[PDB]
Amino acid sequence: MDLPGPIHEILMLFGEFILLLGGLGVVLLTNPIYSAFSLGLVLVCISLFYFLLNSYFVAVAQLLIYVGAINVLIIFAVMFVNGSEWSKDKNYWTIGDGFTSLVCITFVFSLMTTIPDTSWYGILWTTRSNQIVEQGLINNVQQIGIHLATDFYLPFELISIILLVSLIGAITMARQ
Amino acid sequence: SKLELLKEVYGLISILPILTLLLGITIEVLVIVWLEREISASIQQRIGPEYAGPLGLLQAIADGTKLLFKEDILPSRGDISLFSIGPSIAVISVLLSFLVIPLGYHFVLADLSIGVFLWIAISSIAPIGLLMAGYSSNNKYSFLGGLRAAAQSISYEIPLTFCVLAISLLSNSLSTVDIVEAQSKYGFFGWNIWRQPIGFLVFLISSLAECERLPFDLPEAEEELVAGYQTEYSGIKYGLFYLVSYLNLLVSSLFVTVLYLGGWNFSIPYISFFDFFQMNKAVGILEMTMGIFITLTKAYLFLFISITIRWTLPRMRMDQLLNLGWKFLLPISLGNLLLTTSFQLV
Amino acid sequence: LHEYDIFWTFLIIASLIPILAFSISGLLAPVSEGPEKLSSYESGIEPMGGAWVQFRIRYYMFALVFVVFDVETVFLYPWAMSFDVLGVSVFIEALIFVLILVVGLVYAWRKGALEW
Amino acid sequence: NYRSYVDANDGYSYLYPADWRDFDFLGHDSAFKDRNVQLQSVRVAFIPTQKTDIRDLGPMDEAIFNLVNEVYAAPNQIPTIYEMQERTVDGRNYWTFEYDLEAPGYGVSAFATIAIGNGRYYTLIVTANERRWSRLRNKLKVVADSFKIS
Amino acid sequence: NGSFIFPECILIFGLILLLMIDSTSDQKDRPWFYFISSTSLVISITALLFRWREEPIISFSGNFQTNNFNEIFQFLILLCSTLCIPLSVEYIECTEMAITEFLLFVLTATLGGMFLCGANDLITIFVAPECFSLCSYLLSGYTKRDLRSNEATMKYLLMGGASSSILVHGFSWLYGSSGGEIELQEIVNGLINTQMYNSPGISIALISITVGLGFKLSPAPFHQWTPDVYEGSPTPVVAFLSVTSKVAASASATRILDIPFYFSSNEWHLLLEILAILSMILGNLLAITQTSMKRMLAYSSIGQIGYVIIGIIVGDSNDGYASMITYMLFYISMNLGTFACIVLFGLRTGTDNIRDYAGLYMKDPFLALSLALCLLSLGGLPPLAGFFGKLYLFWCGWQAGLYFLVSIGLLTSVLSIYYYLKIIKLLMTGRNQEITPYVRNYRRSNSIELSMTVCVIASTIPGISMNPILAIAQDTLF
Amino acid sequence: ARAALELHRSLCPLLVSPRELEFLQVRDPSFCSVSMVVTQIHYTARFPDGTVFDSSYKRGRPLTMRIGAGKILRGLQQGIGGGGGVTPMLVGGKRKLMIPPILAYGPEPAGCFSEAVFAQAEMNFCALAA
Amino acid sequence: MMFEHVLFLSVYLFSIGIYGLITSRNMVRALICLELILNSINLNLVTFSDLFDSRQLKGDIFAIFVIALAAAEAAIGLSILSSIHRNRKSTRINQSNLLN
Amino acid sequence: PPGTVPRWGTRSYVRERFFEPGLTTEEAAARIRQTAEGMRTLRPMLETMSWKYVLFYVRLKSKYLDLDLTTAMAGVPEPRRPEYVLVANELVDNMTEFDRFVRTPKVYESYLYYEKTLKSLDDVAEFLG
Repeated sequence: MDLPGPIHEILMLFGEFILLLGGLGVVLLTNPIYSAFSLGLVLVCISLFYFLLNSYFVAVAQLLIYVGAINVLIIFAVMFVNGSEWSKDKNYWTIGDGFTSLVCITFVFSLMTTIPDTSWYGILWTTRSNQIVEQGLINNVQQIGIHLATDFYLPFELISIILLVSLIGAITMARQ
Repeated sequence: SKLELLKEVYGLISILPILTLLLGITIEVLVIVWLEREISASIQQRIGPEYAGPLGLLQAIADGTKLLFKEDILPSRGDISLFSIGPSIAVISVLLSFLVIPLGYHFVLADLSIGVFLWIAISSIAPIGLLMAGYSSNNKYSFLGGLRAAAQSISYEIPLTFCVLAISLLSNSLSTVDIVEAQSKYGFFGWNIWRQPIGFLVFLISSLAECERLPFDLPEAEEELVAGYQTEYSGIKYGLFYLVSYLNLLVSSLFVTVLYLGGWNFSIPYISFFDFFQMNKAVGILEMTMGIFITLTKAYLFLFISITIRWTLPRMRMDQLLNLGWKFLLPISLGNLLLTTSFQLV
Repeated sequence: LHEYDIFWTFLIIASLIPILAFSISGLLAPVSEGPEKLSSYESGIEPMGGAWVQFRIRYYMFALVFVVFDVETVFLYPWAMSFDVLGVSVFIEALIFVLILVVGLVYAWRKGALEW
Repeated sequence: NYRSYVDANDGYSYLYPADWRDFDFLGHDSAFKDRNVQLQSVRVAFIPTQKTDIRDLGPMDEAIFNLVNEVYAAPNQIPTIYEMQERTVDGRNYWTFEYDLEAPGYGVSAFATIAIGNGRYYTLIVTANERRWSRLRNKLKVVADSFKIS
Repeated sequence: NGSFIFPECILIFGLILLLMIDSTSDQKDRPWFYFISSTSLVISITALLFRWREEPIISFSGNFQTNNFNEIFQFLILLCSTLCIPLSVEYIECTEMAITEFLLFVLTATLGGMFLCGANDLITIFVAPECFSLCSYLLSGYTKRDLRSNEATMKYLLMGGASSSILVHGFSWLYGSSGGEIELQEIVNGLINTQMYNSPGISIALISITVGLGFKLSPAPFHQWTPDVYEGSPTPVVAFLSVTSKVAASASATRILDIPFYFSSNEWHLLLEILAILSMILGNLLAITQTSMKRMLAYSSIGQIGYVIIGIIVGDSNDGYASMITYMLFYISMNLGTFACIVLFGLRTGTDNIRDYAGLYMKDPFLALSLALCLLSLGGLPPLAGFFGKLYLFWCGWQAGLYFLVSIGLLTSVLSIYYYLKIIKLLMTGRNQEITPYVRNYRRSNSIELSMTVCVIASTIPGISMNPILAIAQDTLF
Repeated sequence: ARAALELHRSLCPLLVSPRELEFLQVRDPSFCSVSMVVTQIHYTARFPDGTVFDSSYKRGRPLTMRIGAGKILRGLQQGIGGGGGVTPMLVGGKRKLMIPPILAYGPEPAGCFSEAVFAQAEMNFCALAA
Repeated sequence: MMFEHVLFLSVYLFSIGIYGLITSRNMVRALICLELILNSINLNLVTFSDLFDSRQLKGDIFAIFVIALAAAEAAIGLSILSSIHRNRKSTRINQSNLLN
Repeated sequence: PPGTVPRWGTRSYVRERFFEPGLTTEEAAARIRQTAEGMRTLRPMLETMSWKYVLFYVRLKSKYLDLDLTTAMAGVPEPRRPEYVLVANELVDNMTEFDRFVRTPKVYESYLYYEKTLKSLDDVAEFLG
């Protein structure tokens, strides 16, 4: 499987520009429900990023377990925080806004200059046997299907009790 | 030379079949609303939408065109920031599901080995749009009117999943075409609805509330406040909501028949329709139209069953609906899988 | 799993559909309705004001138990696909998996969580 | 076993037993697969390779091993080559052989065949899951015992 | 199909039984499960007794671990839980809270900690810290009607989410740069056939891992979350955390930093040092000014004492790990003793602040003595155990060249003597008109007594009987 | 980055025997073979003529890899686990290799803002198991 | 620019995810930003498991586990939010420093 | 047998071609000849269906040989060089079709061009030097 052609980078840039505005809406808007809806938009436009790259399961699942359950749960939660419409006008809060918008940008600069010095397209040639197998005849719901249970046995056996404990704790806490 | 791209300017995609599907689904929406307005209000009543020509064959698109103008109002509290954004998610959640739905022998739009999984994933995006729409305004009768439906919808996808999986484990696939492949063996013995009727019951009862049936229990009783979160939505907005409702109904019927029944299989196995004559000449258009034929009728049967059930039970209140969806359907929809595990153990 | 180009074209077309319909409605529409237009309907009282209408106490438990019990399915799907491909070990593994959450559901049932 | 399809590609003409929902896997021009189980029967793929009859690619037991262990394999597998046989039905010198690819869990099997006639080295294959490979082996060999060209 | 999880399969069995009994039984549980859980714990300890003197055999498809050194910590966490449960039974008993799911939470957290001690998988060593952290925001807030127990859930959940985030981002950077690899042993291969090792990148995936590690065991620059939570949560879970969290984190850190980081030694040996030199300073100064007992314990016994453990991880040529094992074995006891004494006195009176421990020597002298012993041991005085702990930690660590870490350690130990002797002085007094009417009404007087008395003599005897412990701790190669 | 310093000897071998794919050479076979499992070797890699760019001795424990599943240079996996026409190396064995540039990284380097391996190189090894 | 332009957006989200975390005032916004950071790391993870490691997927499984644990944490945090809003009748985060 | 010359890899394809501007004649003559012995290594990876590298490598080597072939050919013998331009058409249409027959993975056409794509590239570089 593969992609159409030079239409690729078009959708890439489009989704990137959508996701940037989505994140800015998540972090800027004061009305929390608008923030949650913009978060849902961010997550669907990142599910589309997952789907563009030929990884299908980790896209559709991510769309089902987040753009579904988690967002409606958060919407239900925002029905418990009262009092909105705080101050505004260019870092509404204290100087902590400026201090953050400084340190975060330093973090950016660091990682964003570390990355464009590693030849990723050269780190792909040195591994020409990893993605050269495909097991002989497999599709990409059986790859995960088997390789989840043939060697990832212990964490799969583990996650269930984590889920159960989280359920029990959530019910015991939320209930008065 | 080949400066940027020779054959890759725009000539790799055609938008003919997609528009054909659009025309077909719109026509089928007209057919199903005609079915409703001519059978539901005609059991012991007068005829349905007469005077719109011979019969209401033009009445449906007439209501569509009327709703088209209807001066969309856009109330003050809440605006285009979320108002126009609301029904878009609703309509797309069911429109995109038409991808993996087949219609006949080699008429699928995309193989998409994660097909039914994609359908289940896209079925659980509507509640987001419903909550958004119901909250796009400010007053009540839309906030709680949408909250009720968005909440009760969440209480049913789990039986949907534990009935779709009890068929995926039988067909050993996730693409509809392979599902109907594993079902065209014995004509109608091999049909999964007989092999797993306990799952079909759960799927059918869940499908009702999953496509908002019923959203209001009575022709006089409202959709639990004054209306189902579509009060201020006057023109094309209520039109799109009417659409998305009918389309959820359609997709549910098509999926239950393509899963538990032979998709485009006759009552005699689908391959057997060729061998007993020793030769075929022009079976192409015959099999195409007969795949549209033998499939759409099976879903029509469920359309009619739902239409009848509409006038036989008082749809429960959302004090009993949650109880039924949680403490009744979940245990049996788990037990059928627990059974079919050892059943498919061989 | 060969060509999702039809999927992408259907995505862009069906995403243009709603904005196309909205714009078509807007073109041939009335530039009118400068009336009150600040109150929604089925409230002939011309009412206004109010908040704290939540009742989240009940539905929040339903939302939580659903969010927790959902993760079962996206783990079962890779198992539900790989039953015959692999042997019968995955059968016992997934049985342990599902039985854990069956016990969890039994607990949520006994202690009052799923209520009116 | 029962059906006999040239598959109209002007080349091969081989057999396939039963219903065989007729997938399109990646080896183009033909494929066939069962319903209940996975990892099923014939697929065939073409290549251009302008050499002559297969006997030119080297000795049988060595040219067979340089691809049953380097191409039809994966670094996360162990291959095992069983019996191998020439055919010479029209001087094409086919190479039919049955091998196994054991994996962490899979353990698939195969009855590969090869030709070199005017179609330049296009090959066949069959397979089934190991838990049931024993009960239908002789049903699949007659499948491989069909490959001729035109 | 494997017995290397049976030490944890027994724990899972006990977990399922504890969950079942509340579903089926009516009211016969309160003193019943109180020992039924101890049965599961002691049976798991007996199961781990078998695998003494075993092979480095690799796990299920090579997933978590099975060697000698890892088995030591696997048993040590069980020891902590066995000593801790009797404390966290009666405390929550005298709060009218449901007790079943509390013991369930403690058991599941112990299970996560036990699995973490191995986990050479890069994914198991990610889920297991969550299996240990997801069962931590519950306990650390499991008194809902209180107010402080909510602050020590907000400023614990936010922090433990951010830190695990940073850690997993470092893991993703490593998985990327490593040409694609998870198995902990098989990284220095894969980071070579992909020649991107000596390049920037790895230098980032080292810091983004070390920071997430530090937060879990709280050295100075990231200690911020510890002093608050330890005051806001109930004292038994404070003790449980302050023992098993540190044990599990220090068991995971040495393996995650020694196996896949051969080359970067000279660039993380320094790094950890910068933490230690701060951890044993900022965790002591504040400890002086404290007036609450739990918060002072957070500062001293954790903010600092997580210093000299690390004080050899940097200076380790496999001749030191024995000293880390010995110091951990000393610290567990010399910390659980004082926590048992604090739980007992707090329950018997109803106060936490220091100014109420006056006169306690006259009312009940046994408890005052068994608390003074553990406190002095924490101080590190010659005949006790903490002295020999710190000693063998320095003697191997001065024997490894580095000098500007042992001197600071001794100096901050001298400094730490202050508040220990302060509370000790507050014990011994007889000025009747000074003691508040808290110790004045103290009806002096099973489980907590047994735990406190069998945990305090292990804070005096092993410091003099460390010969077999030392002979045992030398066989660690990991 | 690029080459750095080191120092060692080589224990001069006999003449290499190419065996039609690579350059093989044996120094000392001692104890026993190794299956498709984790191994632990000590290497010292050269350039074609003289230069040395890495050596397991330049770190602590000699690195540990997988001999039997493709996770390493095809040349090595052919010359350590035993390739077609070559006997595998024993537990305490010791061999010397000259890797042709087809069984190696091939005709493209591994860049890090400066290729750490000369583009289209063919290197040498002195591999001693342990 | 597939393999290169996406990673250039990982940081450009991760950073934001931290900032909204720090400057957050209400609990639900802090939880939203936490989820956002986890999704950032998820995205930074998946692409690595598509360029290489296609024989045995080692990233997609890890992505699945990350999403599962994210859902669990988002459940537990909101559950705690219920109890705090029960105790005090407002969830202003930065106005509770009685533990210092 | 000493070391070699890296010769401008070194970047992340956003530093190169976007931010480190430089390309001299007879230097593109290195990239052109390099993608000939370069693209002649996918034959084993076309034997086994590794449909995920036969796209990335082709995209990269193309977007590299879609600018050099426009710079290098300006610097060949300019008196007589219509053929050195009557080859770029072939050497960039054969590859433009190669990129088609890998998107929807075929085998016959993919391999029938994976020979008639390198057979040409040995002639574009031929007119250079």
